[PDB]
Amino acid sequence: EKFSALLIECAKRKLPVVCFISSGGMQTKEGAAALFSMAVVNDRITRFIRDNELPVLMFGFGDCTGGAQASFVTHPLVQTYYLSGTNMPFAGQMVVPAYLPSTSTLSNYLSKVPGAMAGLVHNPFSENLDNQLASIDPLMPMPTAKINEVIINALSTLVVEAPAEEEEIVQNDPRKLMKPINKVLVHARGCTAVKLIRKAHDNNINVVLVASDPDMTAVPADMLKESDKLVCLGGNTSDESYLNAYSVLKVAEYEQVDALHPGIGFLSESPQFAALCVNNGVNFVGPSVHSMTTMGNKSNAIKTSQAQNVPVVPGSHGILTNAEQAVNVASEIGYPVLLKAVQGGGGKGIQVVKRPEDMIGLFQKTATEAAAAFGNGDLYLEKYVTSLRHIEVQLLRDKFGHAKVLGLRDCSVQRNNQKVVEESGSTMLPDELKKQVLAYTRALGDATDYMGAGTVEFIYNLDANEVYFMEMNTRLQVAHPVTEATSGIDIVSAQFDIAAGRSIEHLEPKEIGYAMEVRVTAEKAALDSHGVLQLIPNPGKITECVFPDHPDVEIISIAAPGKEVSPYYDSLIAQVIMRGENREDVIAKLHAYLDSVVLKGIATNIPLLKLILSDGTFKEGVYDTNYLPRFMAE
Amino acid sequence: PLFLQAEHLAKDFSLFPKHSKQSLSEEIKGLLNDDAIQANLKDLASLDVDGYVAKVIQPTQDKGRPGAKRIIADLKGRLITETHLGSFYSAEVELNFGSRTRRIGFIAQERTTANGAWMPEHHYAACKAIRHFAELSMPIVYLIDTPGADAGEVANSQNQAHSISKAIAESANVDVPTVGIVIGAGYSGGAIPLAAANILLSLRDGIFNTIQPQGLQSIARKYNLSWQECAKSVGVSPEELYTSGCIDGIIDFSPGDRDERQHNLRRAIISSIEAVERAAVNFVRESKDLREHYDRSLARFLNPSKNLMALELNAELAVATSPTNHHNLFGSAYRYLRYLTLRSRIHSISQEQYGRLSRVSVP
Amino acid sequence: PLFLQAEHLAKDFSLFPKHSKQSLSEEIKGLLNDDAIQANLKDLASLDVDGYVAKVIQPTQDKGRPGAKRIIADLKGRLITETHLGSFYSAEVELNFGSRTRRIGFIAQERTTANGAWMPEHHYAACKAIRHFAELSMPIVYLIDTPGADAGEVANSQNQAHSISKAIAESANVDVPTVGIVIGAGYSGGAIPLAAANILLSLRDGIFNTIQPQGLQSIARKYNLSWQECAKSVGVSPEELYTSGCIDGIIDFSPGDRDERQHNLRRAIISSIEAVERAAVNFVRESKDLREHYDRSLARFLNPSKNLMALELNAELAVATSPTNHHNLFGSAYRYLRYLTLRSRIHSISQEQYGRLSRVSVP
Ligand SMILES: Nc1ncnc2c1ncn2[C@@H]1O[C@H](COP(=O)(O)OP(=O)(O)O)[C@@H](O)[C@H]1O
Ligand SMILES: [Mg+2]
Repeated sequence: EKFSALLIECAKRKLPVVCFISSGGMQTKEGAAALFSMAVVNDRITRFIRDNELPVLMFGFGDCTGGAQASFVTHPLVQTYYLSGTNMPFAGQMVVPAYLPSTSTLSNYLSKVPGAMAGLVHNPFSENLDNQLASIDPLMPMPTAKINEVIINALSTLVVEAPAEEEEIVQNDPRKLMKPINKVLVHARGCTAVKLIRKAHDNNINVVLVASDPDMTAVPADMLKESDKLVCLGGNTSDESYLNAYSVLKVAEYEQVDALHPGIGFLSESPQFAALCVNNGVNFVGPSVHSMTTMGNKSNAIKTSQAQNVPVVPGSHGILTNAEQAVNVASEIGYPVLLKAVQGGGGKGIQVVKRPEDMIGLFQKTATEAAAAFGNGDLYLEKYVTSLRHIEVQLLRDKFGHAKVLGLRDCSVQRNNQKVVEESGSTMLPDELKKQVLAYTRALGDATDYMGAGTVEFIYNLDANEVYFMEMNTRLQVAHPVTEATSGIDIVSAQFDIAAGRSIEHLEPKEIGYAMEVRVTAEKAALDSHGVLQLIPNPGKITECVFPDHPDVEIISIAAPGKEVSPYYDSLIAQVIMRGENREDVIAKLHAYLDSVVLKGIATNIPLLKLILSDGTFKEGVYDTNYLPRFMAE
Repeated sequence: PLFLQAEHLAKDFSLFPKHSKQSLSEEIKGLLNDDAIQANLKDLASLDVDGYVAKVIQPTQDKGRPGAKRIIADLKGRLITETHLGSFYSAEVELNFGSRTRRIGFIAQERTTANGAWMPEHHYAACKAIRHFAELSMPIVYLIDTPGADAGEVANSQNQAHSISKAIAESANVDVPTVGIVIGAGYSGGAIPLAAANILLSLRDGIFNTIQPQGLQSIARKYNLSWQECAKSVGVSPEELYTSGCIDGIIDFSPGDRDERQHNLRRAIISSIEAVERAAVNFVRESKDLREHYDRSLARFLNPSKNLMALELNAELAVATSPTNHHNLFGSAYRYLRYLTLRSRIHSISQEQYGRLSRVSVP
Repeated sequence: PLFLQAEHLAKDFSLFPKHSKQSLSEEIKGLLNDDAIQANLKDLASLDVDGYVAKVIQPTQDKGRPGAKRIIADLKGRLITETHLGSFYSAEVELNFGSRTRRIGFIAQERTTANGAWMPEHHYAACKAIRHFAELSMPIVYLIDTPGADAGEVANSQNQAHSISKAIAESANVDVPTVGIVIGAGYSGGAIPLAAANILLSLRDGIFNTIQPQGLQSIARKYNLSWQECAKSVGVSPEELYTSGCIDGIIDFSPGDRDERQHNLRRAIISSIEAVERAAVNFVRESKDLREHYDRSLARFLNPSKNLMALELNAELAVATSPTNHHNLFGSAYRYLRYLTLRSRIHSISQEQYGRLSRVSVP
């Protein structure tokens, strides 16, 4: 890939190519896939001389063996050279069954053998080499040309075309593509698509919407105007529709869109999908690909946090190798502990391990969970904190470097890691630790050169009274309209300004009252095998659905009379975000509003939501992340 | 500028392998389905190293296994020419495509001479044969079967590397549909001029790998394994090669079968050549730059400029050796497609992308 | 457009034959020169009709004359395959051109059966061979030797009229160099699909006429002549056919020759085919409208409409039934140049160009 990239820079700028090649052969520890490098690089050198004419030199040095020797180095259009004393056989000592004479392997004896090289050159490092080789055999063929003589003769016989003014090594940079947006592709479905389609109207941008067959007649498609576009992706499930990145890019190219909003879920947080758009010159609304890989790779997110004096959640800090490694790091932290997948997220593959006796079997087990779920068995260890708050802090940042941190949220009422009752503040978090997580968000935002909207996640240990960085969301977070209310700053509009190339210096983050979000989901109550109450999805047609108009609540929704909730997608049917002066008032208004809200046809999670808002411990604000499954058993 | 475009497209198509249009594995009629491949992955996972060696490695080593000529004869077409030259076997057979008969070129590694181990003159014969089929517009089926090309003293004295570098150069730049089919073992630089095809297939019990599994013994000594452990760790079964994206499917045929499965080899060839030709026509429908590349290559045949004309004389390459034997516009499409598939078979990442290992609890 | 210009330039070529750019026979080695032919024109003028008939017509009445297969075999090329039924021969011989060896298709009227008289199934077999050589990028050499194609009751019941016109259509529009060579007698509808060439030659003792000399007997009865007198008056000699522009060259070769005149045959085929190829390369540099014709021809292959495709299916003609077996740009030069060649040796004049005969003292 580096050889193809270089021959491309040489074809663009009209450079002669010089190569110094030494190899033990093709890397066998890369699999059978490594062999194709012989034909890839050889084809790019065949095409480079046959389309661009510029001479390729191949100075074989050291040991020059295996597939590097057997392809591009000795290719019939290149000027093949060897340094004195170069070992040049088809394969090296690792593969060769028995001794090969220096007459058939050393470049000296091959110098006069026809078609072996255009010349044997002097080795300019080994001072006495040609006299050391003449003392071994005086009838050995000696080198004649220098590397400087071959290069000056190669350069001077060419036509000296007038050189253009120098450019840098041109790479994927969204900041160049960031131009004013009047038509945007929205890569989303559901409540996230309704949110982004609403923001597109509010910023005066036309939507190009893409959708699956159930979602062609969804509420985000109905919200579109005659000037907005809807395009069929086909199929029912995510695999047949939204996860086809080439179909979505081909729509971005066809409609000639000014930018692409990568949404939330699907391919939103993938640096591969960000790179795919920016390769083809399509502006990606969010951070740089560099910022996404630095804070998306879990080991490197911890190492960047360590460099910025931000405490991390204590663990292995890199990735674990084996079960013996997992036992030793777990013992140093103190049991119980966590095993997590690197390519995880959404609570998937997070195993708690209680003992060293358990860890030997539970490492092998959770490595199989990660390998089954993602195709990578890589575990990394973290300290299991039992009493915590999931605190998360919203960052905005432009290309100029203004790290406008909007405020925090507490998302501790959660069921199977999925957030349920989310808040604008934390009732157990000291103002000093709040100030520490605000400072750490700025340090990370500036030191990764982050752009767009992002959310850094913190564990706020209730037992220790400490805040620890866990990971980062390198995209838009579903909890965002809670912080839109309380910061006084619109997160998607600021992101659309940033992705238009504008500055966010002018913004003033506030702390306007309090806010809370309940995620309204289409789920029915049902008992488990021991008799503890669970919620599980209820698909079907909605017959009646009324959300009364109220000034201090925001409703993002896909539920309406005559619409169906699809079994191929999530039960999230609305986000109901209450605002108010104080926390008791926000809880009481949200409790009263949930009773004024009506849903029929489907079942909904609302019988549970009403009871959490009428709990005394929740009204006092005294809980942790494991509150909800305990409370559902009460 | 097609040279810049093919690295762009192949980088795009390697960012998400599954939903890419480089997936032609649905087209070929006579392959095993993805369910049988998943079931064979479960068996190879649950088996040990000896059970893996018995399933995968031992049938490709079998001396009773039908040779390249016997497999080509049991396509049941009409042979027009043959060239047996040691472990090289080129041929030319008319196959029925249903609408009419068609000349299909062959270049095969014959296991019944030197075990399929190629010498310098066999690579020079493969160079010549690849131009010869291009000059006559004949699609080529490559048949891969080798312990690797010879690393011996006679080979390197005859400049072995320099014959293979030309053979890969002709194969990469040939103006006809190329299909690879592994009929035994595809080891090292002897396997890659033939496996450099548009669509690389394998028979049900074939193998494709970086070197022969006994050559991993040096790396096994260095890290204290056996060479059999290193061979399973590398993952050399047709199922694992299809999972990694090295090959485009597993043909439901093994050289000794005599049931319904012997008919799958000609059917897989017919539907592969038809699939590459439909795909190449679709590329000429949508690429206006493929015209510009062809016109720039045509202008060199009209006016051969002295510096590249002298290079073509000394290099002896597959060029327009006549206006009649000059390639078509679709010829340049087979080069283009062949690069996109070869370049999406290779894969690399970055230092920022790679997940760092734990320094903690390491003596 | 090409079609409008193709008639115009060939119409301009018919105004002045002598200093035209169509003369390629000056560059071909193995022909009789102008000086040798002038001496024989004096001899043919000074001979009576009986001496003319013995020089020109009687050597093709030789029943022991070396056949069309045997003339191809004395090239001493490499035989790849031969197709033979009745008086139809076709072959595929890899001949050394000096620079390298090259496959050249041969299609031949063989005189050892029926004197060379082709039935409808031979014209359909010639069509099959003409399709194959177009698809497989092979130059054709036609050999003409026949009393004419069979015009009997079974021929017209089998629809000889459509079989002949299909063969003339496919030969006129074939996308490879065609070189006709009159090795004995060529007459009417049986000889004209094979005389539809980029260069048409003869041997030293051949004949080429509208119909056989003896078939002029019906016309001889009108004017009270012998059939022999009619053939001498219209001039069926290779020398008078060269002078009237019907043939490009008379090869200094008769089928029985055993000296260096047997070498002239091979040299004449090689330097005919290289001259036709050089002429196609020059015309591609000269013509922008040939480029536009290649685009329009290839664009209807990219988007085959039901009306266009349905007529092509009914006709079964030589067409691009594959992208790999689609013609190149020089194929479109061989169809264009073949038209110019055949069109410049027809002439016609207007009523004002014709001068009136005297009616004075003719009651
Ligand atoms: N030991 C732990 N301490 C804190 N949280 C934990 C622990 N183990 C699992 N979790 C859950 O995972 C959260 C950390 O983020 P996570 O849920 O992995 O994010 P996502 O799945 O959305 O990427 C914690 O807030 C908690 O809900
Ligand atoms: Mg989380």
